[PDB]
Amino acid sequence: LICAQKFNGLTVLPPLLTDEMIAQYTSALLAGTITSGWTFGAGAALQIPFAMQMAYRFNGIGVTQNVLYENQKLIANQFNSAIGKIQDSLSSTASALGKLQDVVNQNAQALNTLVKQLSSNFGAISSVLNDILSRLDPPEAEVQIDRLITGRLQSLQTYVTQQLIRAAEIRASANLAATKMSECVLGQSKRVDFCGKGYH
Amino acid sequence: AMQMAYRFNGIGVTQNVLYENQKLIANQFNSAIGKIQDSLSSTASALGKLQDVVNQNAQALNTLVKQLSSNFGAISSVLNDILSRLDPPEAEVQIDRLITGRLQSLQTYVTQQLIRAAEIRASANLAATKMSECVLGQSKRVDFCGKGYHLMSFPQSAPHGVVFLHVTYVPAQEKNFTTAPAICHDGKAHFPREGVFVSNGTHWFVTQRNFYEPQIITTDNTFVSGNCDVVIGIVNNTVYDPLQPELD
Amino acid sequence: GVLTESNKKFLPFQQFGRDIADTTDAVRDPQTLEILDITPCSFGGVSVITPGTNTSNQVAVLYQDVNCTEVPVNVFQTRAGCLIGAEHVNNSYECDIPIGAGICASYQTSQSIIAYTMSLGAENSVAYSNNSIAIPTNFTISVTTEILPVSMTKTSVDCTMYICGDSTECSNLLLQYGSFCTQLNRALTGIAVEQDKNTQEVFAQVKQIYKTPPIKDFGGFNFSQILPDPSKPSKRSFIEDLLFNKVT
Amino acid sequence: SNLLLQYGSFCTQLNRALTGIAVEQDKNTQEVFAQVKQIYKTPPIKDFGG
Repeated sequence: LICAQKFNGLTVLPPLLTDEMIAQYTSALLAGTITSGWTFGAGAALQIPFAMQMAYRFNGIGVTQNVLYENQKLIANQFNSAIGKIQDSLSSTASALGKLQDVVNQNAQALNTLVKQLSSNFGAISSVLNDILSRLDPPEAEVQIDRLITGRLQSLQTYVTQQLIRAAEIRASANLAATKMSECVLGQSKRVDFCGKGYH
Repeated sequence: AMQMAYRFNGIGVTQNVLYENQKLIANQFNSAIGKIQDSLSSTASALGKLQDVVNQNAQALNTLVKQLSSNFGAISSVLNDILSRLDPPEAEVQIDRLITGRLQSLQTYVTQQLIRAAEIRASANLAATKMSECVLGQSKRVDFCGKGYHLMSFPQSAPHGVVFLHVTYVPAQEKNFTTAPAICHDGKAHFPREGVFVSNGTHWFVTQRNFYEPQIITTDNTFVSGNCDVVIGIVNNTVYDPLQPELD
Repeated sequence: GVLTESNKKFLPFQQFGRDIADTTDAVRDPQTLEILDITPCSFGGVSVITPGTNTSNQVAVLYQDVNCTEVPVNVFQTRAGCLIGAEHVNNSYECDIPIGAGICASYQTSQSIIAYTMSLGAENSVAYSNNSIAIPTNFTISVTTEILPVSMTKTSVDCTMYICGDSTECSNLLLQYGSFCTQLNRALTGIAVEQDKNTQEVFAQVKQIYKTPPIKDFGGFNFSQILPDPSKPSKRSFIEDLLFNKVT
Repeated sequence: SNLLLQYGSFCTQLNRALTGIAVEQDKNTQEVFAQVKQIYKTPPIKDFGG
């Protein structure tokens, strides 16, 4: 499939940032968040205990600090259980990655259609340039070769336009993801239903 | 000055911090404006987003013009040649080849312009949002109007674009302390009203969270929340009371 | 192609073989009756990494996907192809020129072109502790800068003057496609009015036109760099003039 | 190839568009994840309040 497409000029460049580097970026973000609150997205990380950070955050939704310190074990248990449920929801046949999967499926279908377009006559006597070239004289073979050229160029135009539109959509979604990363992770938000469902 | 004090009180830092540090803040502001003027008046451009627009438009137009000299299959790319060099019933096919080619060119250019215009529309909506939220008011969305806590913003024009100068607040030099959640005084546990407890090593103080300015722990900086046997990390200390000295 | 030894079990009536994309990837030898595979040799594009002609005139070639054995003639096989003309070091700096798959290249010590593995940043651990807090003591005002494009150049095309010229038979032929020019002109006019609305809604957010006082007593802050100067023929401030001369 | 040279600037346009898309994808990843200049490690002690 991959090389089957590769054998017709189609290439696939590798990303500049390998997956280990992205994993290190997320690890850095998560460690900074759990060790320094939100003070590392606005300067230098200022360490602070975690219970006191969670109390700074409880105080941010109009609930006094004295409800965390007196209910710390319960909140710890609820958070651990919620993480466990997240695991049990992802570690099963519950396939909820539709956004990341439709992208791969759409790109694979686009490439499959583009490479399958190479097997149509478009009016010419064949679909292989070598055949027409080897069983027809040039001054006559020009018309067949030109029909094939126009067909293939039209199909390539269509592919490029579809890719442009998909790239615009992905750019919009990536701007949204960057905004969520910058406003939900590196600081507590107060926009309703932007960083969850409930008081963030 | 009072507007700047409002905008500080907006990001947590009290007013006295500005009112007692006005000359230093003014000097830092002027120095930053000078740094901006210097950073712009140099071979370092940084105006790539306003130059790529012009470059892409010029390139699209130049490609559309240059494609007026391609045969597309005809015997020449000059309609007058096709006309004077042939009779109509045979020049029909050549002129039709040229017409199909030029239709294709115009259509491709128009589609790419539509897509570029959608992108510029998205960018202009983002810029309108930033002008409405950062300029006309202080913002609290993190890293939306700069890098740090946002103080204000000044807009400037630019050919086919806009340029925002975001004035933001950044804490600079920190110091370590040994904090604590509460303070058990007489069975009661005194949680801090609007700050955090710290200690230089011997005594305890209550301060704010963004600018170290320590005070004495009265019954106005703290509030009690019951007995002191449930908080995890409480420490013994004496919470001063300002009434008893004067009344007695 | 590359005729290698097969591994597929043809039934004794079949001649060709095909992939999931309908092209021959196997053949039966018409003399010895043996099955062979076919792999093409169309192998990747070529990139050239250059540190700029202003700095130096040596370059490093990168073959995007080859096993470094099929190149014609300091070869280094990376994950993004084959790099010819650059030494691989074991250090790690910021990325100056991107190669792909976490590989970058820079002009550096005489001097040459090096191809390291990029680094993410200065690693530092935080001194987290269950009773240790870091409070700031002094601050810093910072004036950043953010550029945003708002609108591109408005354009318009007259088809029958671009497609055809001063020829009437060409227009009589273009009549066979009646609505294409009208579609195109409608699209371009929509784009133009969209750009005008973009500028209008980005900038025109004030009802009145306010005026700065003649006496500038702002508590120390100096806005004389961003406020307009009446001396200039136009009413652009110093920074706006510094911007309108850097974009061609 | 000689017959295709009669359509002068279509292939260059397509190559330009596709390389633009590629560099835009790299820009997307860089703008989403790379929002910290440092790399914070977590201490080997795990006393995160519970």
